[PDB]
Amino acid sequence: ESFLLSKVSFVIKKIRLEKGMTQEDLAYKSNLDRTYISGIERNSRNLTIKSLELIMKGLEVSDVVFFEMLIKEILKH
Amino acid sequence: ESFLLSKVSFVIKKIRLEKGMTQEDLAYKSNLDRTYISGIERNSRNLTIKSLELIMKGLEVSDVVFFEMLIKEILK
Amino acid sequence: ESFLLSKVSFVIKKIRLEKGMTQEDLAYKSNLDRTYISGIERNSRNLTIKSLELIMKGLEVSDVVFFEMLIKEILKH
Amino acid sequence: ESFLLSKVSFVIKKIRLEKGMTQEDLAYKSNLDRTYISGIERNSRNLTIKSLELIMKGLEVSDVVFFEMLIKEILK
DNA sequence: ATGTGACTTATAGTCCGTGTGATTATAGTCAACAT
DNA sequence: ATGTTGACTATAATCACACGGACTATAAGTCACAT
Repeated sequence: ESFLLSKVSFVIKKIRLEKGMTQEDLAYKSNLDRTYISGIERNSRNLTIKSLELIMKGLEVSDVVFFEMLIKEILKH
Repeated sequence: ESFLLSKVSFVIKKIRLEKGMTQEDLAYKSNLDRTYISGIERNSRNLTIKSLELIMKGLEVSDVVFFEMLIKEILK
Repeated sequence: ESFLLSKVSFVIKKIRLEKGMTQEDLAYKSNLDRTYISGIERNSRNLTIKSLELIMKGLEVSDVVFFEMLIKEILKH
Repeated sequence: ESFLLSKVSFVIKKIRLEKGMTQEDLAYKSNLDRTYISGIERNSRNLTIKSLELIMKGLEVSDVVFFEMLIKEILK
């Protein structure tokens, strides 16, 4: 569907695994539904900047380093 | 409101201006509503990635250039 | 399958709803997985007395009270 | 160990005796292993409902009578 | 008769994830009128 | 030109649940040898 979305959803998962988190921890720490974290990674889903922020806080990661990894993923072949 | 959401909006407005675009024209170029655009720039909207993407295409700016800028703006 | 199991299964759910609990709450307080609580109610799984005991403690109900409702459900038409 | 588990077992042993059965015979009647039964009666086993059901069949006691008894036993 | 121990094998119970209908909050989109 | 106020309607986001596969702990079932 959307170019950027699958990149965002890819990076959320990448970080989540890097930090040895599971989906449902992240769902807690991000103060969003269990199934939403799944749905974001699983398919992609069209999240909101506010929701993205919540997830970033949950990944225990800064806006900045998130976007830095986002850029790197976009740039790949 | 949100810090990120504010910086996003600021960035959208910044790029629109360094390109000498009007809102009217930013909305024409991305096929969204001008009041919608207005709203974002006065930070009254919490856009989705999809929408953000349409706005980048309307600004004629790559995702990467946008985020490069968004990062810099984020750091005061 | 087993006669007693689906009865035990039924009564666990009945109580759980009577107390306005959700599976999530229950598996919570029973310190079992929410998958297992679902599994039990769903497909009448074959639990252990120890696990049943945990569920009773989770339902905030006593041995006695449970077995009294168990007897009732068995007796029904 | 568990409180319930001990009284299940106690009950199983109680009924086997009130009937005059040996373990050997409770095992035969319920098509289970004798050492299996001995284990339960010394309370070294944590039955599943299914197993309990087989032991009730062997004792020839309905679920209801078993639980009526277990309750009474439970209340000291 | 019953009670051990110790040793496989079935399965109970765990852990992480997928996929889904139904409801609620809210973004997406477009009016009217402002300046 | 841009701002703001309501609106309607799509959909983001929530909530309670089912379902699967893979792995770990342990109950199920059977030996040998006590007594």
